[PDB]
Amino acid sequence: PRKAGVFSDLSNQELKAVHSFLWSKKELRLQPSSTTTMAKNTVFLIEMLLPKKYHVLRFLDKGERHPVREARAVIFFGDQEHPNVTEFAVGPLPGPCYMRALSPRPGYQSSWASRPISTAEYALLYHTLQEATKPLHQFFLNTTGFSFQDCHDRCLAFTDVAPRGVASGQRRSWLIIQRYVEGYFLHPTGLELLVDHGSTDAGHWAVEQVWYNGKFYGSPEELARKYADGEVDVVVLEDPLEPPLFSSHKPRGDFPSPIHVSGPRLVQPHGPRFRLEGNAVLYGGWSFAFRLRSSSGLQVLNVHFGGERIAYEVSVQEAVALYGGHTPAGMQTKYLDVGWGLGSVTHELAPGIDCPETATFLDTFHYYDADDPVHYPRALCLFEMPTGVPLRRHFNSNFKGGFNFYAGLKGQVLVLRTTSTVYNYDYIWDFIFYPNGVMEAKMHATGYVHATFYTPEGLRHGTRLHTHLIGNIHTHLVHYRVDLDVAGTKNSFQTLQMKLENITNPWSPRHRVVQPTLEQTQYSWERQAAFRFKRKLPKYLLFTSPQENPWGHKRSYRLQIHSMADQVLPPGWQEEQAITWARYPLAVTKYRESELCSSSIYHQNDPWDPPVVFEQFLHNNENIENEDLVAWVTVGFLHIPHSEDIPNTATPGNSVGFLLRPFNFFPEDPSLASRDTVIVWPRDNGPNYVQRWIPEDRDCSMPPPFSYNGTYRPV
Amino acid sequence: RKAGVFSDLSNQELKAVHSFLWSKKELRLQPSSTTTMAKNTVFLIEMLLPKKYHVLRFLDKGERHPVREARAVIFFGDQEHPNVTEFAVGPLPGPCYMRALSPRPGYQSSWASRPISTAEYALLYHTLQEATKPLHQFFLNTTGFSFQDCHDRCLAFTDVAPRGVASGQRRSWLIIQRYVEGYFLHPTGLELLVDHGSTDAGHWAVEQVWYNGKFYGSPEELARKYADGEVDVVVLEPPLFSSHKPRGDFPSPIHVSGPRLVQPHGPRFRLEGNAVLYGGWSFAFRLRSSSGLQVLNVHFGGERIAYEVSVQEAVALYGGHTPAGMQTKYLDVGWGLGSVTHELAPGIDCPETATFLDTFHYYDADDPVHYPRALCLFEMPTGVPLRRHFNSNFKGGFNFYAGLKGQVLVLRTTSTVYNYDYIWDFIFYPNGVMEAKMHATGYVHATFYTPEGLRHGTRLHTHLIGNIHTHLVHYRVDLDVAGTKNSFQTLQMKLENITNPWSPRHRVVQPTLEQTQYSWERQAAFRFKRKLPKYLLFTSPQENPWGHKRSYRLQIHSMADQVLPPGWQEEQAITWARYPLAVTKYRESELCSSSIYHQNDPWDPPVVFEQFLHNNENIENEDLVAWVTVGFLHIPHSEDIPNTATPGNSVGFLLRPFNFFPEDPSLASRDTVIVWPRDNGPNYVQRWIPEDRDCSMPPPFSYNGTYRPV
Ligand SMILES: *[C@@H]1O[C@H](CO)[C@@H](O[C@@H]2O[C@H](CO)[C@@H](O[C@@H]3O[C@H](CO)[C@@H](O)[C@H](O)[C@@H]3O)[C@H](O)[C@H]2NC(C)=O)[C@H](O)[C@H]1NC(C)=O
Ligand SMILES: *[C@@H]1O[C@H](CO)[C@@H](O[C@@H]2O[C@H](CO)[C@@H](O)[C@H](O)[C@H]2NC(C)=O)[C@H](O)[C@H]1NC(C)=O
Ligand SMILES: *[C@@H]1O[C@H](CO)[C@@H](O[C@@H]2O[C@H](CO)[C@@H](O)[C@H](O)[C@H]2NC(C)=O)[C@H](O)[C@H]1NC(C)=O
Ligand SMILES: *[C@@H]1O[C@H](CO)[C@@H](O[C@@H]2O[C@H](CO)[C@@H](O)[C@H](O)[C@H]2NC(C)=O)[C@H](O)[C@H]1NC(C)=O
Ligand SMILES: *[C@@H]1O[C@H](CO)[C@@H](O[C@@H]2O[C@H](CO)[C@@H](O)[C@H](O)[C@H]2NC(C)=O)[C@H](O)[C@H]1NC(C)=O
Ligand SMILES: *[C@@H]1O[C@H](CO)[C@@H](O[C@@H]2O[C@H](CO)[C@@H](O)[C@H](O)[C@H]2NC(C)=O)[C@H](O)[C@H]1NC(C)=O
Ligand SMILES: N=C(N)c1ccc(OCCCCCOc2ccc(C(=N)N)cc2)cc1
Ligand SMILES: N=C(N)c1ccc(OCCCCCOc2ccc(C(=N)N)cc2)cc1
Ligand SMILES: [Ca+2]
Ligand SMILES: [Ca+2]
Ligand SMILES: [Ca+2]
Ligand SMILES: [Ca+2]
Ligand SMILES: [Cu+2]
Ligand SMILES: [Cu+2]
Repeated sequence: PRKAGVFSDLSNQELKAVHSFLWSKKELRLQPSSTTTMAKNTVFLIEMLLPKKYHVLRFLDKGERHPVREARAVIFFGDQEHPNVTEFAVGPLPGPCYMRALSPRPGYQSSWASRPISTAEYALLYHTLQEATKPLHQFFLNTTGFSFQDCHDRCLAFTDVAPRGVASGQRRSWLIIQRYVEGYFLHPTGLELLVDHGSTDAGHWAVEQVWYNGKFYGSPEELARKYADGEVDVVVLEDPLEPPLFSSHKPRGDFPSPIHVSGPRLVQPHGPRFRLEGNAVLYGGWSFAFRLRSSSGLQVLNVHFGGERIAYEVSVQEAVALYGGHTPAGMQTKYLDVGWGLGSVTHELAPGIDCPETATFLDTFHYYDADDPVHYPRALCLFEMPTGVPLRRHFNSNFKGGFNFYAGLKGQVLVLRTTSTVYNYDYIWDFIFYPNGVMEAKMHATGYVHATFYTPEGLRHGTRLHTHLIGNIHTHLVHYRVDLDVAGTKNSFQTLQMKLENITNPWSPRHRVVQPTLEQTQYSWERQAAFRFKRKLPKYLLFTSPQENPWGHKRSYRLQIHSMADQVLPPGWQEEQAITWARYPLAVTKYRESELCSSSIYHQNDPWDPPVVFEQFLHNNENIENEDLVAWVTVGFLHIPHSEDIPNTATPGNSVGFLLRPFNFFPEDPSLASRDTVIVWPRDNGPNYVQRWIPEDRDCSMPPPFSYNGTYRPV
Repeated sequence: RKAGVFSDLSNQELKAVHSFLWSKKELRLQPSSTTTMAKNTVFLIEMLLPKKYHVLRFLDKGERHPVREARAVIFFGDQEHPNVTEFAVGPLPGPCYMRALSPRPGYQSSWASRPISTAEYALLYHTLQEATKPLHQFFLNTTGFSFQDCHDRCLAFTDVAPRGVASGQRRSWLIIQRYVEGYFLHPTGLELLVDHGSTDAGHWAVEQVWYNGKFYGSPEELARKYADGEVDVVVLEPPLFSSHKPRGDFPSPIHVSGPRLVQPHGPRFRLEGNAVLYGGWSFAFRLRSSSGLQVLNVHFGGERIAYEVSVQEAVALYGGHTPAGMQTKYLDVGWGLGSVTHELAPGIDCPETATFLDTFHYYDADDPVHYPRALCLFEMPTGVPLRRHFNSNFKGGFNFYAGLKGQVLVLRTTSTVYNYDYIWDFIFYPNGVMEAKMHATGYVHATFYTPEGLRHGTRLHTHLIGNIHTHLVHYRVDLDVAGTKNSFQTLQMKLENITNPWSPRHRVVQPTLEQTQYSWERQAAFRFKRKLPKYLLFTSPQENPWGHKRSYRLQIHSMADQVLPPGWQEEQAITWARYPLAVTKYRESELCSSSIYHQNDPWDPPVVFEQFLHNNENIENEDLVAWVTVGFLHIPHSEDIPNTATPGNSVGFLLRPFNFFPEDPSLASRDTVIVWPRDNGPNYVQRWIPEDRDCSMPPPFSYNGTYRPV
């Protein structure tokens, strides 16, 4: 269990140790992230940097030494003539002595433009807007009752969309202006503004274009003028500030059948049945470690069942929302969430709501756009829950008014969960473990939709959800890395299909038997195992070991994809270079340390020329027979918003993911070791014998009272 | 309750229909249990739904309760030309009449088409026992079991269907097995073809014999060749591999019970008879002995969504190396899918807190039979909030957290015809989303291992091949979105490529929303070849407050494909499986896509789904019916031993509100919690129901396992 520490995130202490070491190098001229100038040197991100798999596996499987522990440190070098972003690996931990180059990209010049936005930058943007929009002040008051200057409880706000321009190196953002009320995401005013904020001197920043209610205007002054001269068809918004605001979660309406009491709840009188210690988990047959990468999010590592490895890594790689729109902001929006620290917006899970009251809730620390490491309460939870459906059951009838036996095993699952709330949407990320060796990855979508100001032309790109509101059409796409090591590193990939044959009926020569047969297809090269959305995806996608089970069949795990995704952008066109993985519901690559990730934090702001292009992993078309393979999986769905998305998108029917299922891996059902199985047997002239291996439970316990903090701060 | 119009027959009603028929002396009725085929007997009695026209006038326009009737299926075997005839028996209470249903002029295979029965099995077993006497020593030597003086070491058989090569035949292949715990997985290597068509069991014959990859013609021939050394024979306390009993050890053993649901404040749904209320939901349900579970007159927010959602048929289509294997196309409505609803075990099949419901079936029985805990109805936490949001202030704090705990209402039954157990769910979420689901578990259909079998399945044990097969299920989904008259429409994303309106030298290539209308049935019949649109909408002409048509969306969760070749022989029985989705104009002559007869005459069945589409009717502003196929290929694997498990082995569909309600319909729920910050104090936790931490105990576990007349 101490071995799982190799996969563990950095502690508050280690984050501080790395930050202090960076600050001790006076030549870096490092300033705090909150300093409100772009022309500064700052440490933007610090997170644990996984050691090489070769070394980890020798540590884990061969008794060799613990690999050196390091942190990734991303430094924004704004305080120089040619600003750039450079990454380092800082180590060792404990006792940092060195910073070495990490992911160097020599000859690329747009790193500064590619960098994530930051709190300091937002503050300066708000300053830029307050000055630049002064001509529109009276316009603001007349059309909205809110303002940017001299506001207190009636402030305008903005939401920036990305990417930021039409080509690599640009940092020109469209901004959707909204009223800052409860659920402000759903309150666009009809104004959108394009700001060039590329220069490290914010005094050079300019609103270069203005869109209001269907027309472009060139500058704030021009719109002000034309409005003053009565030449603008404006939409005067009603006052927002008894009934709840449409964008509030507050209850309204009544069901015809009143519900006055709390619903059923999980109790756990015996406590957890899994063993969670640090980042190590044991649960029946299962053994795995986890981590929460601040940049990209949740990972489960070194996953075993039955004491045998199944997967070295399963991890979220990227999550995107690709929009169409009638407004410039809407037609600009391709959100890539790793560009926003998908793994560090893991905000507090509410006990009894976000996870069961019986869950184990876990804190973490993140250092992402911060002056010090920040404590995130209840960032993750781990819990066992009844699925409501038995894992297996059978009624063995005697067909004479009775039975020979009933047998059943109550359905339970272990769930590891976190969330990501960057801004409007809340994604819920689950890794789920079933007692029979099946594991499942799942994303659910909830929170607020990305929405723009209603005009009639908007109906070609979305749905009217309220008086002044359009929910823009978009597609959610998530990419997963699935480094399966089925019973070991060396695997192959094959598929199975049903194929009909047409033979002479062997017992009636005058007749035919047209019937299913089992067809196996082997795959030798990466390109053969790169399935595009147009291609027919076989029903059995198997990752196999050369080892056979006792019945002569190769030991395999099957990948089963649950998705409504499709090709969204045209392959090869401009920003689509950022998301070439989204060409493939499944693609298989040969493992490589230079190919651990399909995305990065830089992809959002330079989608034209990003540091990783997944398609390039397929270029060399490597042999994949008896090799360390990585499966990569795209899942997602088209979301055409509808009125039921107000105030929030709901989770029912809004999840996607995949299952990993053993297929001839174990000699028989691996859940047979469960002692929860019950078999009822008849007895002549008596009550039935209920055979158990664990006593019947009716015990009771109570969860702690509900609490919720809502703050996240350094400790 | 008006939902009584949809209710199944009570014990009293079943007895009343049976008594009435038995009082007609000219019918010459005898009990199902009488062990001759040359008898007249009432095979099945269940409630026969009135016409939708009359039901809606009763429900919606305050008119008379429709006439209540029973469907009665009579096997007329005691006549020169045996047949099956169905009757409408009514009225109820106090039956007077008996009216013949659905004639088929020119169809001659009625008797052959009829389901197998207990009495037919007793006669088959007698035939096998007699016909296999020459193989007695062969049986003992090769298996240690036999049919004679066998006691604890008896052979058994599993029949496959369909039963022959053409309409009118009744020639069944029988898989010989050792009768032990989980006998389904113990084939001996012997299969037997028996012609049992004549009403005189005296005429029944073993016409062919298959053993370990060779045909032998008769039991006598196999016996002689065995004696003469001319047969390649396979000669066949930890638990048996076919047993559920625990063995093996987890690396981290678990010794205590897992978490459980408690419901100290009682159910939050209201059940009165067959009528259910739950938050916004109102619906009725029935358990049709022939075809299985239905939900009817489904309402949310006082508005109708669907008149009927029902299981229509469930099939398992096999390939194989053995003749039984290559013969098997099971169609479970042919086995009374809805009357093998055996006892739900509290805590396992449904939560300990569930409401368990009994029912009565009259299917191949002498009297109506009580089935304890045949269905269950329960609310359970889903473990994922229906909605949640963390509204950050981006300065180390928050403006609010809002969340609604996930709960769902589940209505469940099962069907275990024999080896497999299907679990049938209809699931209702608080936001107006309903879901249908089937899960497969129980024992696989399996045959004797030879090397040749590996082309049609997987070796799962020493002597066992798990045959490859596809599961396909058909649902009838009579959506009545806000009313009877609807249209069908699909939406897709289509890209446009325009001049970037703020940078003219550049392009915007972006999503647009494309809407497709459908005017004729055939346009809305989607084959598995065709690309299925992402939005499948059934729409009312009514608009929501924002100008969009009020609709429900159908979202299918399936791995199905075309299995049999269209137009080829038995595929005639399952033409519906050509279509993941097809839409028809409502017709009283097309209430069902299958029947109890399809299994035993798949070549010339009484209902051919394809014919529903032949008139290619207008579906603009009509009473529409969606028909949905879901399923999956199952290539068996060793983890299916002793049973297939439910994780990942489920299919179904969702029905989702799409611009039907002005905003999220779950906003009426008082379970929502909002946490607000407070200046210089603790947070305000706003609730509309008090926090609850009460615990209580459920009923102690019990299980009966018998199903008898009352
Ligand atoms: C991104 O910015 C960093 C930091 O500004 C660059 O690294 C720095 O490169 C300079 C040379 O350009 C190094 O500074 C010093 O140069 C003098 C030359 O007179 C030399 O005598 C000193 O020994 C020293 O090297 C500096 O060491 C180095 N800083 C770090 C932290 O590595 C980096 O090259 C820029 N990247 C790109 C792609 O332009
Ligand atoms: C399976 O193969 C058989 C044999 O080739 C096909 O049967 C022939 O079908 C044609 C009509 O298309 C007839 O003219 C022949 O008389 C048939 N021959 C025999 C020997 O029966 C049959 O159609 C094939 N079926 C499928 C579904 O592929
Ligand atoms: C959220 O958690 C923080 C950390 O525990 C709380 O801060 C503490 O507040 C208590 C008052 O009950 C003081 O006794 C401590 O001195 C505080 N500790 C620190 C480190 O600041 C804070 O009260 C909680 N906030 C809410 C809204 O519940
Ligand atoms: C199936 O058998 C039934 C019962 O023998 C036949 O029904 C009888 O038909 C005769 C002559 O048409 C009538 O006089 C009787 O009233 C019928 N008896 C009953 C109980 O309805 C029927 O003709 C046969 N069906 C077919 C299609 O041949
Ligand atoms: C979108 O449309 C534009 C304009 O038709 C296409 O751009 C043209 O592409 C051809 C071939 O590459 C060039 O020779 C022309 O110079 C381009 N014209 C302009 C005005 O840019 C573009 O290829 C289209 N993109 C997609 C993905 O369909
Ligand atoms: C299953 O249920 C039946 C019906 O309730 C039980 O039969 C009853 O058993 C009690 C206890 O001896 C008798 O006094 C009653 O006369 C029985 N009632 C009927 C209608 O038979 C039966 O015992 C139960 N079986 C099992 C195995 O639990
Ligand atoms: N779905 C999307 N991609 C997305 C949608 C809208 C949006 O527009 C508002 C601007 C974001 C305002 C808040 O931005 C951050 C950034 C990083 C962290 C962090 N990692 N700590 C926390 C908050 C941004 C992203
Ligand atoms: N999957 C399949 N289709 C199936 C698989 C195997 C099988 O093999 C042995 C025969 C079954 C013996 C029991 O048959 C019945 C019939 C009807 C009822 C009823 N509805 N009451 C109850 C039991 C039968 C069906
Ligand atoms: Ca490669
Ligand atoms: Ca691998
Ligand atoms: Ca028609
Ligand atoms: Ca309808
Ligand atoms: Cu969405
Ligand atoms: Cu199956």
